[PDB]
Amino acid sequence: VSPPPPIADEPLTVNTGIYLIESYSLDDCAETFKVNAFLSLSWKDRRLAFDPVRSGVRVKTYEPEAIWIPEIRFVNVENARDADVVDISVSPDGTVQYLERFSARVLSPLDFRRYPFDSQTLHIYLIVRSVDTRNIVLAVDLEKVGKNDDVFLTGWDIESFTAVVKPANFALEDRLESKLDYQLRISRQYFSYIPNIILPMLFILFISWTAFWSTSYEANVTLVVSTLIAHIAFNILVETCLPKTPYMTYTGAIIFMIYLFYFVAVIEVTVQHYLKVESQPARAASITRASRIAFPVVFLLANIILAFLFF
Amino acid sequence: VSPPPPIADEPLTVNTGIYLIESYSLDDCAETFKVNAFLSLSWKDRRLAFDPVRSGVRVKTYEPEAIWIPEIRFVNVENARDADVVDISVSPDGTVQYLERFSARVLSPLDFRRYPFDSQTLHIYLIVRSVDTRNIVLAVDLEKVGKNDDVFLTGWDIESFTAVVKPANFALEDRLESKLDYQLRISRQYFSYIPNIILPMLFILFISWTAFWSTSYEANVTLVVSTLIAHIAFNILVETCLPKTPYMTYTGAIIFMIYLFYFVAVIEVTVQHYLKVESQPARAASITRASRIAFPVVFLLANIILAFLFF
Amino acid sequence: VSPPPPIADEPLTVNTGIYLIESYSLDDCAETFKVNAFLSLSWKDRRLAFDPVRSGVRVKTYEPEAIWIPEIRFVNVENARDADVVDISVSPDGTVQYLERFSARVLSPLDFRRYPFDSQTLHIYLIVRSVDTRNIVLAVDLEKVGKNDDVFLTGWDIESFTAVVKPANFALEDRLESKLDYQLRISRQYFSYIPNIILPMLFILFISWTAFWSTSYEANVTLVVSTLIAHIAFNILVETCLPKTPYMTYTGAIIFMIYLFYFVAVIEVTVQHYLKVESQPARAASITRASRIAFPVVFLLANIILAFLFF
Amino acid sequence: VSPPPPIADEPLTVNTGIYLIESYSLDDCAETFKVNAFLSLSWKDRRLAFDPVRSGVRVKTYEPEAIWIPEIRFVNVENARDADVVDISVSPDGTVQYLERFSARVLSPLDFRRYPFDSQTLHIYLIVRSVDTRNIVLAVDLEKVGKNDDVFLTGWDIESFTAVVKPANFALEDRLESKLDYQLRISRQYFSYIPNIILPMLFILFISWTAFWSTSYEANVTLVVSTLIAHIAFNILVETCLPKTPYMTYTGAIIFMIYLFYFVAVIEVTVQHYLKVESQPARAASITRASRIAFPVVFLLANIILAFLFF
Amino acid sequence: VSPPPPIADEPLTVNTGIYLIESYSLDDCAETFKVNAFLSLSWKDRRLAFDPVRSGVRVKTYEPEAIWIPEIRFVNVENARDADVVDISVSPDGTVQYLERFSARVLSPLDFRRYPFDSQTLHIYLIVRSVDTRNIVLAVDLEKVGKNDDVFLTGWDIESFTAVVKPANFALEDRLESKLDYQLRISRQYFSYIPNIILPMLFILFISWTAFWSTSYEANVTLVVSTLIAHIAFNILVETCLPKTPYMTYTGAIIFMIYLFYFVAVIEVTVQHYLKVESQPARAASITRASRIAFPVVFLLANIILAFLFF
Ligand SMILES: [Cl-]
Ligand SMILES: [Cl-]
Ligand SMILES: [Cl-]
Ligand SMILES: [Cl-]
Ligand SMILES: [Cl-]
Ligand code: NA
Repeated sequence: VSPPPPIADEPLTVNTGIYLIESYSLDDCAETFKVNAFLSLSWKDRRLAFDPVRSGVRVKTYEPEAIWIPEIRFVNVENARDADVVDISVSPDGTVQYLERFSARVLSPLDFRRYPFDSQTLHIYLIVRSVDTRNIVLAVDLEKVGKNDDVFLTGWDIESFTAVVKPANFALEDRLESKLDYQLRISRQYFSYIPNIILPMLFILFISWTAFWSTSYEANVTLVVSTLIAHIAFNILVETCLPKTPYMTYTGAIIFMIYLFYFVAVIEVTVQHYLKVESQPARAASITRASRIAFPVVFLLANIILAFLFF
Repeated sequence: VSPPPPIADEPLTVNTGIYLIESYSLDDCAETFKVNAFLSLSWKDRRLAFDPVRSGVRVKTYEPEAIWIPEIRFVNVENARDADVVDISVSPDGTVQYLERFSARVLSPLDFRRYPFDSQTLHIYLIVRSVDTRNIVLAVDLEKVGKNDDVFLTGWDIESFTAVVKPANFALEDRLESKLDYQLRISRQYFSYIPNIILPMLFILFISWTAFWSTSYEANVTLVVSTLIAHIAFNILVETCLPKTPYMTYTGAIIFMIYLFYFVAVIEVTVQHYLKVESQPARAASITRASRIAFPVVFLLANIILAFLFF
Repeated sequence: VSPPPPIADEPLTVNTGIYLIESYSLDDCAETFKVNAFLSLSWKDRRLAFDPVRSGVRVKTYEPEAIWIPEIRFVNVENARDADVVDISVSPDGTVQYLERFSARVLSPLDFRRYPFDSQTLHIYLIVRSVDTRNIVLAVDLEKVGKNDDVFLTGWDIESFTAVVKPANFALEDRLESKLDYQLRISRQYFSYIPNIILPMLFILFISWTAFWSTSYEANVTLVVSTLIAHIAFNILVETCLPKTPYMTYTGAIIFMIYLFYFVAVIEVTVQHYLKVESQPARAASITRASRIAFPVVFLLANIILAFLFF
Repeated sequence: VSPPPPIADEPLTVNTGIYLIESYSLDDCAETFKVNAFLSLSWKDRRLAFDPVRSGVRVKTYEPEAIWIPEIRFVNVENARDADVVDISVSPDGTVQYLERFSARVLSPLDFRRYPFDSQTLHIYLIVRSVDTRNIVLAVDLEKVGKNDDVFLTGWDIESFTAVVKPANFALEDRLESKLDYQLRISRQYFSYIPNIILPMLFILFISWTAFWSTSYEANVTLVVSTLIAHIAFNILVETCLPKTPYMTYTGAIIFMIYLFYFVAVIEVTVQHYLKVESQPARAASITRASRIAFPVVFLLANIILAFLFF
Repeated sequence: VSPPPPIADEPLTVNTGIYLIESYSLDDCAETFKVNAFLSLSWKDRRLAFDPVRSGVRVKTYEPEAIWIPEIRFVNVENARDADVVDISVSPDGTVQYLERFSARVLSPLDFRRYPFDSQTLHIYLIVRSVDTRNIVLAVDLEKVGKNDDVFLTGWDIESFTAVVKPANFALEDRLESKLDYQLRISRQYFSYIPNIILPMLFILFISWTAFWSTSYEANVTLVVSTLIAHIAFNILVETCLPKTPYMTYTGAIIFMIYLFYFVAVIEVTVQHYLKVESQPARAASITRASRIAFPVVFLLANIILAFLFF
């Protein structure tokens, strides 16, 4: 077979629709997610038109190999989609209604800047290449774009699944390609990060500050150094859940800044001891007493500045 | 081929049955499990009827492509099932008995709220989309729903495998869909959590409380800080076995609450030392003496409140 | 192509044989192992019989699609076997000799109770479902059950590969089913556990006991608490190599019991200090002196009791 | 079918082109990356020629099986490429234009010497082996070599995608082989290594140096030994992201050198204590005072020497 | 199809050749490696003989299904080989030249005894089973055995790729089997183990020995216990890269022996303190002074003995 010929000189319009059945495996490091959906296609092929009466039937059913089917492909899939044709219907005027069901691993970049309070726009790009006989163009049938209410993405809130109606028409290797952008809007469920990372990380930091109510160098060194090690453990744990970004993430910035606090705390603890040994506890006591206020204050201020820069 | 035509204007009833042979790989993080089972289908196709007394055979055997087979699909599978047709039998009155063996990776959400004392209802959804000639409707043949006695799910107790007999009939993209809910009821074997997580976690906590029978700041700091680090290790280990939830889990709450105990123990240890240095050991001794009782008591009470809120 | 019909009222006997070529990937957590073997099948089909003198051959060779082949399946495989037909031979009296080669991931439960001094019986279950014309029954041709001398299972000693000759005949969904049990007997190579887990674990424990020859609370706290943390590391490491069992494993019991020793050691260390501060070193010295003997003795006794309960 | 026979005694020229659609999964340990691209092929087959006037068509379209297609393979792919034929176009003079969409996992060695400030040249090798009738030779059609502007490789900057126009023609197992080198030039986004590994590693080192302003052996031992352990954690973490190389990597050298600093710091801390106990604090104070300068200075000098040797 | 019949009573000789294109993924724990190569086969089938003149061509080209091809299989592959036929050539006398290209995951045992200074002989076993008509025998065509110059195996040096020319002919399940042994000789690049495991491990050990120049029990306990924990971390890290062996590995022995040194060091540190408290520093000083020499000496001697037993 070959493509439906033009009546007048017009491009062939392939109407499309994606209906999400399942969404799973949003992998932050790989920047991929897996989808399981219906793909619907619709186009006019006049060669397939018929008389309702001489057949006695309102619609005709075909097998894929029997008719011409436009070669619709996904741009951003890892390995080309697993596809099962569900139904092919032809109406009297030769309007074809194709329905497949597929599953794919979609590669879509994520913006980690506000992690874990980030929102993402995942994209599924539909595409078609024009042939020599005629030019093919994609369109969105809004009636056939949706998601079943059971669709869930573990650790995320699904906001919407919509399509940008106007295709992106452009030339690639001397042929026209018509590209569609289906968008899945999601936002991260930051809840668990509070009792699992943020709060534990703040507790160990506050514990380090008890060194400001102690004159025991040996105890202070144990406090500050031990808590610093627990901070390293959380830092390492966090970096395991994320890809390496060429920018600072919100959490990443908080985590980095905290190292500076531990470093300055070690200096204070060192200075206090040095002064104590040099028989000048009064200077030492001033620095420690200032530290009790300066540390929580500078910490609270730096965090406000950061939240501001990031949100 | 095409679907069996109606006598009167009835929808076509496809009787279904799932018989579990193997169940494995319950993955808590992915919220999936793998199943290996028989899928049986039964429907009436009059065009296939024949005579027993004369045809020489009480039953006729067909190959999949020889007859019409309803396109039954699973809703919540990750990749569309691996399927091997075992047998196709036709009775004289045109009743078809289809039997396949399949294996699938099923996506079903889990409720972690009571982890590790949780129970789950795993779902396997059967579905069929109606065609233009006729409407297809699913039904459960209870005689063909079961599981072999040997079915085990590592780390879980299998309660039952049953089907909700009433299909969910609804319209999707202007066609009828008929959906069935097969349910696998399981409950977690919490045993191992006791010697592996809970008890070790309580031991390290109780060890931190020995600081209440010591006046040595340097020793107390080592006790409380060291045990806190071991607590972090268990917290980290626990979060590895679970997905991130938008709610607190039972274990998660116990784990979080314990951080508060360590934090307050550091304050007490700090207060006691401060008073000792300020030449007021009698105040310090009162606080420590109260702590010996207040800590186990408030801990035991807080745990009762939590068990109540969660169970 | 239907099954061979009976002479008299007999079921069809399918003779089977499994010959292990390769054995690999015994996964303790998944409770699976992978096999690569020959599967031989043999049955009588009269329709295929011929005269040696007329045909000019004493053996006829067929392609799978040309003749009837019984549908033999494995019960406990994860995904239905990867199969390659090697040869099909027919003798003049119509005896068929089928030979395939396959590889499968077999799910077989393991008894962890005596880990790492455990032995296991892995099972490979062959099965056949009876058809409407005749009943199919499995049998073992002992001549065709074996394993090549080179078969190895990393971290295990291969004892035997045998079959239970008497099939388990039972009814499933109103049809006869004939099941065979091929058994692969293996025993764990416990060697590496001695220098890698057991001995290091005992060393750190004995190191904790040096606290019984010290009056330094600050040092004792460091000794006992540090070694307890290293014990936690080994406990965590061990639980990574094993699935969660609803029973105590040998190693698991030793590991759990050791926590009690650390706990009691912390109490002793605490009691000794308390007495020392209260100006009663003589009482403290008695308790420490008893501890030097009580600890190794109670440890050695408890281990004898455990080894007895488990072996 | 067989290859187009030669007019004169010429080898057959297959023009090639690779156009990157997606690039992902650069795995440093496996030394592999995944690509998703267009592969275009073009060659002269006279047997396919036709008259443009007599035909009325400007172009003829064929299915893969209908004509001879050169067997183009990739040298350095892990598993044989997933390939979907998009279009086959033949012009009046018999010039075929083949276009497929493929995805492959490419094995290409990486030079870790300057990690994480390294740049890499990834290679994709196209190959064709000559047939008995004629010799096949590859060529690059520069018009059909490129990458879509959206191409990204997580944690890397994509510099260029070009082909070495000139094929490597050589003999292998007595037939000619024509090989093409497509090159993807990338450079690592070293940014994240600064707040995640380098700076934390320097902080803990500087913390160890506070021991040079302390006369407390017990405190100094805690400082130096604790920070050394955190250094080990970073070393271990780094080696997880890299394969084992028969050469030192930049980071690897910095990491190794730092161990020497910790070792020498322990010696200094030991020497200082020894002298203090022997009632010679003046000697001890000289060594400590020199250490305060010698350590940062020797560290800064050694790093300059290293950066020089590596860059 | 059936095999070519014998002229006299000879067995059919299938000439073989393996030419390595790529080698990757040497997995020490699984004891597997992945290969990507050419498999060439040659035999003669007189039934395929043709007259160049009557046929037009000097050489004939067939598709696999058109002629008889010997069923060559690999013994030690995990999943039965991914294979694509490149060319089938028949010359006038009926000499067939088969060429495929394949990729496989090969299971070959490794000898870890000298790890990481070990060398290995990896095996690829080709096999063929005889049929009833005639006996098939394998042979090596040395002209078709090799590896491309670019073949690399990450973390290993490739020594040679050769075949044992003499097949192993034997009987299995009443038929003849002809087996060939292709050998890939490799040796481990031990370099990285020196700065990453060995040296760091020695540094921490030497750090523990500084306790022999200190009279501070509290400091000595911190030194020895802390370094022992870092030793455990390296031990654990090492055991991750290796399967569990029923024998001691070189590294494994060094690692185990070091535990004894830590243990004895703790005893010395304990003895020294005990004597100090009992008002006998002179005895304590003798033991410490001997320790300073005995420890490095016994360590250096024990390592020579080990190096001797293993090399
Ligand atoms: Cl696609
Ligand atoms: Cl499905
Ligand atoms: Cl099977
Ligand atoms: Cl390829
Ligand atoms: Cl094979
Ligand atoms: Na300490």
